[PDB]
Amino acid sequence: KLHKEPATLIKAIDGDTVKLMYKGQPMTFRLLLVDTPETKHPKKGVEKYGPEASAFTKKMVENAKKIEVEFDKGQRTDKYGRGLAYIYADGKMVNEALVRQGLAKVAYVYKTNNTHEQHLRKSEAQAKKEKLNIWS
Ligand SMILES: Cc1cn([C@H]2C[C@H](OP(=O)(O)O)[C@@H](COP(=O)(O)O)O2)c(=O)[nH]c1=O
Ligand SMILES: [Ca+2]
Repeated sequence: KLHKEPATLIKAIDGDTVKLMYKGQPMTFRLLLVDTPETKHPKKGVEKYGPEASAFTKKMVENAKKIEVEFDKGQRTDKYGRGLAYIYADGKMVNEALVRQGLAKVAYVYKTNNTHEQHLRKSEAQAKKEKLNIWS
C-alpha cells in the first residue's frame, strides 16, 4: 500500500517537474504517469500549452498549505536522479489535476510504477470528451 509523506516546496520548474525539500534534502521530482508540453529543451522547442501547464502547476503548489509525496511500488528515481512520485497539494493530486484540464497526457507508463494508471486514464478520457486544451 502507498502512503503520503510531507515535503516542502522549494521551486516549481515546469508543468511536470518541481523541486522540493524531502526528508531534509533538496531534490527534483518528476510527476509519475504524465507528460506536460516541453518548455526547455532545444528539441521541439516551446510546445503549445507548455507555458500554461507550467503556470497551472506553479499556482497549485505555491498556494498549498501542505504538499505531500507518494512514491509508487517500483523505482523511486529516474536515470537523471529525479524522484518519481504522485504529488498532492492540500490533498489534491497534481498529476490528476493536469490530466483533467487537458494540460498533460498519460505517458511513460512503466509496469512497476502504475498504481494510479486507471484513475488518470479516466480523467484523460473526460478531458478528451470535453475537448480541453491539448484536446481542443
Ligand atoms: C515519468 C518518467 C520519465 N522518465 C524518463 C523517460 C524520458 O527520458 P529521456 O529524456 O531519455 O527521453 C524522460 C521524460 O521526462 P521529461 O518529460 O521531463 O523530459 O524521463 C522515466 O524514466 N520514468 C518515468 O516514470
Ligand atoms: Ca515534460
